[PDB]
Amino acid sequence: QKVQQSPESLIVPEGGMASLNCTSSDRNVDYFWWYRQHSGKSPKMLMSIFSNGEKEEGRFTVHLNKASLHTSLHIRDSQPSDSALYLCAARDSNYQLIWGSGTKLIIKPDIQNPDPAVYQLRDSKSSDKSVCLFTDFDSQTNVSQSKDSDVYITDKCVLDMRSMDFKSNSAVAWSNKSDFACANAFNNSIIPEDTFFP
Amino acid sequence: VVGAVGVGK
Amino acid sequence: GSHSMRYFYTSVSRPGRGEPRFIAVGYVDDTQFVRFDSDAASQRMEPRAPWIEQEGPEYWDQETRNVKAQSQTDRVDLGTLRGYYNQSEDGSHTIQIMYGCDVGPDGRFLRGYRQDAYDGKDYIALNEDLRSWTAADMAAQITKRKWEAAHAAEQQRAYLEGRCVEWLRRYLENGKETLQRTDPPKTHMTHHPISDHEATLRCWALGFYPAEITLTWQRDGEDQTQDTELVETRPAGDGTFQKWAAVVVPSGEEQRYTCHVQHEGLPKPLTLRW
Amino acid sequence: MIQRTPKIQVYSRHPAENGKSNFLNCYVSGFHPSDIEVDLLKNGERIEKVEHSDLSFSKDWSFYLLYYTEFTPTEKDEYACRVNHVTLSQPKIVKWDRDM
Amino acid sequence: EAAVTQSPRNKVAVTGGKVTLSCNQTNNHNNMYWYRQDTGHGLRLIHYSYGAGSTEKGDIPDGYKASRPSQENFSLILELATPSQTSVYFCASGDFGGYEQYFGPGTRLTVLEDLKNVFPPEVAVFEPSEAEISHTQKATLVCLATGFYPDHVELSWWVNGKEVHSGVCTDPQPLKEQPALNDSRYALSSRLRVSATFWQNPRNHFRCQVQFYGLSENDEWTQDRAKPVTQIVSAEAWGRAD
Repeated sequence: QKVQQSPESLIVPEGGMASLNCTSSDRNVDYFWWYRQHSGKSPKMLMSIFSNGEKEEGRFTVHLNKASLHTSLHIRDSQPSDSALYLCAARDSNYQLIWGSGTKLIIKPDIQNPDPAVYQLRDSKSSDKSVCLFTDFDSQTNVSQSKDSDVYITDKCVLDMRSMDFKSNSAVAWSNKSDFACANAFNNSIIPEDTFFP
Repeated sequence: VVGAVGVGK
Repeated sequence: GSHSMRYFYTSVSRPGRGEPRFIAVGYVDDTQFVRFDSDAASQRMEPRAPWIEQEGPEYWDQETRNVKAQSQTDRVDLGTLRGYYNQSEDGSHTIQIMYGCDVGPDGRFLRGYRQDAYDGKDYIALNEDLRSWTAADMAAQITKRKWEAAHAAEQQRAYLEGRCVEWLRRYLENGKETLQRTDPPKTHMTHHPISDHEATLRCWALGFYPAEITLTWQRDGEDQTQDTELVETRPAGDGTFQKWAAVVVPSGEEQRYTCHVQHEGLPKPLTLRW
Repeated sequence: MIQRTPKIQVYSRHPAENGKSNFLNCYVSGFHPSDIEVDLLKNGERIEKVEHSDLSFSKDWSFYLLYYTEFTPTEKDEYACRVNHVTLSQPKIVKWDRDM
Repeated sequence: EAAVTQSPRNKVAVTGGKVTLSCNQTNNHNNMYWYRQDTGHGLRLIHYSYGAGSTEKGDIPDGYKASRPSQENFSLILELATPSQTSVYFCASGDFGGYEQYFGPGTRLTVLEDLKNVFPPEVAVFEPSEAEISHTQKATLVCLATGFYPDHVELSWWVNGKEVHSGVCTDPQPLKEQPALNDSRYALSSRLRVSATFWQNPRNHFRCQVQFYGLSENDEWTQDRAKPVTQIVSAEAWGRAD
């Protein structure tokens, strides 16, 4: 791998700055690129640079030092719409592109009014069993993986009611055994204290 | 070296 | 001294006789060093100078791939331009491209060029700023607006300001003994009687390099540019150039006319008299 | 399509001395379009092995080419260059004038 | 105006089968490339073309074939499929450096050794808890798709016949039901939150749709189950005042 990107993972708070770096080992490189790939989408060019210096366009700033073959992307005023894989590219001695492994940006949201709780949900007809929903918790709470092999706990993930401008985190647990309750669920993680229970 | 940018004309 | 590198491209359409013929040549200063022909047999970038043969097979593979890429580009441009001008689908037309960079004595970027042509007339041209384009006709503005939206000026400047000057300096050092040398002209004069009343004095310059040379007659100090036969500077086939200059003289006034040879290989300008 | 009539100069690489090997050059310059047929004539007959330079063009987009072959000049033999082009109604012959 | 398309977009194959992936650009670009994205390597060039009729090899060209019949079409032919060719394949177009390489949507190819592990998902919708409505005055719906293999499914929410995108979020990665086993069947979940007043209206219809990409018509089925073809499995739930 001629193009080396660092870091590998980056968890940046909302509103902060994220600095990503990339360095080539091929000295015969005259052009550098930065591509953004949202999850399950196609790569799309963000920035380009071929001259020593800096280049600002919006919140994004790209830097280049052809002596060290170093390119740096600086995303300021981070918004949850920047959480994506960021790929570095470099023009070969030919005119093809050398691609890097990529860097994963994770922009933790800013839950303004947390109100964590756990709820029981029933099947619409009777096709299955019941589930537990952990929602309305802040970004600090980290959902630990399900321990009990009979129950599966989903990963944390964020909602957005755009009409009401309300963001909420969520996680789900379900088991096929009858001796399953929400009070005895999610224990493998670090739930808060105001967590409401029916 | 050759470096003519071809872009469609 | 200021040195130069320039590539020349020629693409002639052969409607019904095959695919467009692509001829490409590269010239460092006045010395050709690379060549490619689409109607050839090697189908490869081939050396034409001794100081470029020292490059590895990787160089001769990347240059072959990249120069072949322009052949495909000009193939489609040939029909694109035909439609722009509404020309016949069975007629032959030529696209010519000149691009290159200029270094100074230091080796730093002095300026760069990029000029395209159609049927021996200017089509589009990168300005000196390497940031804007100049169109000649209204059909070249179609190309300009496309090229302005593709940021072609940036991409072309990235080569002229970067890879171009980098490899020009490399080529200069690979052939110091052949490119940074000057061969002064070998000058002599000849005399051919037109009649028993007149004669032709010719001033010769043989085997000189580079091409830049200035030959001028004088009559007691007065220039004879109006009464003089000047020929185009011509190659000898061995890398050196030739140029001769004639003036018609009276029978007994051959020693009033002087020829002056100016060339950068001569430390002092020569003065030839019969 | 501004078409340009070729300019023809016929000469030798080195000064002509009989019995000594030299090269015969026919330099066709300032012509357009690129398609051109040029032959080297020895006593009015075509010369078989004739090499030619690579196609290039000058600042005004007009092409230039140099055709050459190895030969030994004599006092008797006459050499000339035959150039045929779209701008020429009939082929143009330029005799090799030694000292020209 | 960049338009690079790809077909097929999701495909399951068997070891030894032929998979021909096709790409179409309409941007008058002479250069077209076929990439492949796997974790830890980024994008890796398989084959590429400098113009119509030409086909050149890249950095990982073994096991793959390519064809450029025209300037607009570029194909990647997997003559003898191997399980190591399971990846996301991207096609790109550009113009010899070239401000940007324009990428296509990408094809999810999963090469299996046997089709007998392919199973469509089972989908069920879970109505919001009355406790959540009382406490927060918002209603959340959970949709579970379980027991599907391979992993390329597509979950969407359909409210009153219209697909919705607000208050909707799906797990980024399916989780394994039996992570110890190879060819384990996966599970996926999604959330949909709306106002408590919206849920109490019985005239509103909530449907969770899961698009499963599996066997095609030309694929040959020999088991005694239903042929797990590319199909749609849905589960519905109606609003209730209770």
